[PDB]
Amino acid sequence: ARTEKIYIYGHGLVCEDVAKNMGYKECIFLDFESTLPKYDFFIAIGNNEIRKKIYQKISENGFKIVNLIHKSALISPSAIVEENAGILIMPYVVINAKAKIEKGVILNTSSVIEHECVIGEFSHVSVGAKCAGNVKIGKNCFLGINSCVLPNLSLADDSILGGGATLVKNQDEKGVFVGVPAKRM
Amino acid sequence: ARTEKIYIYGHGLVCEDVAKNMGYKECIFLDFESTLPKYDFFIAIGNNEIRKKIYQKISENGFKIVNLIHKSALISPSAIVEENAGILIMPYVVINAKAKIEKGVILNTSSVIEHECVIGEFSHVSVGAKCAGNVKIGKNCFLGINSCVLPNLSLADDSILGGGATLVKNQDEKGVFVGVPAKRM
Amino acid sequence: ARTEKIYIYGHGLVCEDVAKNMGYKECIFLDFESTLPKYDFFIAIGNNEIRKKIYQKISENGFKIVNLIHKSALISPSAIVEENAGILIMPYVVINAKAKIEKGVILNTSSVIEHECVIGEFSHVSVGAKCAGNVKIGKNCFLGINSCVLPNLSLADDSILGGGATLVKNQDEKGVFVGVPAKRM
Ligand SMILES: O=C(O)c1cc(-c2ccco2)n[nH]1
Ligand SMILES: O=C(O)c1cc(-c2ccco2)n[nH]1
Ligand SMILES: O=C(O)c1cc(-c2ccco2)n[nH]1
Ligand SMILES: O=C(O)c1cc(-c2ccco2)n[nH]1
Ligand SMILES: O=C(O)c1cc(-c2ccco2)n[nH]1
Ligand SMILES: O=C(O)c1cc(-c2ccco2)n[nH]1
Repeated sequence: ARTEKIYIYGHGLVCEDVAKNMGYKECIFLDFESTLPKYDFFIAIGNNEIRKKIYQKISENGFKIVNLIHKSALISPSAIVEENAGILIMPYVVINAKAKIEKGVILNTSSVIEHECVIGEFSHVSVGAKCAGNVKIGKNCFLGINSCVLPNLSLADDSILGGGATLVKNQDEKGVFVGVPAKRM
Repeated sequence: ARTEKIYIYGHGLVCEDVAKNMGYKECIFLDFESTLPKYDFFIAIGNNEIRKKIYQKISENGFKIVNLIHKSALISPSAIVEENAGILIMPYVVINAKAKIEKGVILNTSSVIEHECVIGEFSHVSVGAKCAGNVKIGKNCFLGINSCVLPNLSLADDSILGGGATLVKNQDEKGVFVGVPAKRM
Repeated sequence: ARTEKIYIYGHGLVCEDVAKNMGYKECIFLDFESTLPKYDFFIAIGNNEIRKKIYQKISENGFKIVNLIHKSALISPSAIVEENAGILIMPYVVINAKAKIEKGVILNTSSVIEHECVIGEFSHVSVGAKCAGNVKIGKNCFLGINSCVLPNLSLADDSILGGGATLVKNQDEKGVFVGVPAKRM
């Protein structure tokens, strides 16, 4: 049962707006804490490795690491969002039927996760990024602003998809995949 | 007057979420049916030619083929959405003043149809795709994920616009228009 | 205190839908007016220089030039939207923590303004365009449909970012920056 207050470990303020939107009445920023009263906890760190290590430590200190899910995000009843798993879901995100979102994932504003996708733990899906149906995003991946991945593709663990970039082919090996930069005329 | 149940002919589950969102209480999947009770009917087939042939046959069997329009889609009062025409409108779609959407069209999640557009019958507008003002999309067109068409342009019947692609010029002849694939670095 | 009617100077109809959505009961299109009853006023002109000159003149005739902000736009409590400044905010726009939107700006449908951005006066942010965190958009800029600007960048006054284009580097000089056109295959 969500507490009335939340510990939140730029991004802080943004996670705070999401927490207020959910109906948290007060947010406490942190930057031995096991002696504090056990309010719900959230880790507002954009970086995949720090999010993970802090997640593991806060968990070991006896806190519940909740999910922050903006009220305007739409999640299919048959989708699976791992419960109390530090998952950030921003405004206007849409997650379709039977998709699965794992622990520590960030789904930023307007991203879309089509039917039957799996978004692996601690991945980062940026603003406007889109994953078509049955896409598998490995753990610790980053999908850039306004990027997208075509249907039925897999992106291996620790990969990076650039701003504006469109993934068209399976990748079972780690990699860095770029789009086109705007050009001065 | 919409029935309490709906026949729906991955995509099924997704159309089912849209139907539940509208307030349908039960969805019946189909994959002689004229002897069945006449609930509302919807065709959850992504493919433009099958959607059409099944549409025509179901119509000839005496069913009403309804539109499924998610409650979060925003449609200008002066826009025209052909009534009971098998049109799928997904979450967060925006259709602006005096636009016209014809029979059998799919408007997927977050697509936007600006003022005075015409989206011709059985076309498919994918997730995040955008049509600027006064754009004419012919019948049986496909606009890829995160694509877009600049203002005042026409795309001829049976054309295809790739993922991520930006249409910049009129096309009065059928064609296939591609964007840039992400490149491994 | 907003009046029940509004003067609105394609785009007219669209601004009218936004005004009705806010709860204006009647819109009056204009295309000596100081002798008219002082309803709220809005300038529905897409062009940055005309918007400005008309803004200045209408202001000098004693009208209040209001902001039109669709109810579905989400604005952080710590964001600053200049009050009664002719700012158009369209459906599903998201403006994050501590961002600042200046006078005469257009934020079109689904654009996103991340934390700590500044969007300078009379700029135009098109449908689906996205500005990442701490981005500074100068005055009279235009950001094309589905474009985007990476984090921590500045775009100098009077610049243009094309449809589909992704800005990757600081620009302290005025310029024109293009994306890739779809190519017939
Ligand atoms: O959980 C809800 O409130 C909800 C979810 C949806 C939906 C999710 C995907 C398509 O529609 N529609 N409503
Ligand atoms: O929305 C976000 O978290 C985000 C993603 C990016 C980015 C950097 C390079 C490509 O996209 N910058 N900010
Ligand atoms: O029909 C409605 O409920 C509605 C539609 C809109 C709108 C449509 C386009 C811009 O605003 N705003 N509200
Ligand atoms: O949202 C959809 O229906 C969709 C569109 C696509 C696609 C395939 C190639 C370019 O976009 N894949 N899925
Ligand atoms: O002002 C509101 O009603 C509101 C704003 C937000 C928000 C803004 C950015 C992220 O969440 N969430 N709710
Ligand atoms: O949404 C709008 O106001 C808009 C922007 C554009 C455009 C023209 C070239 C690149 O984007 N066309 N319409």
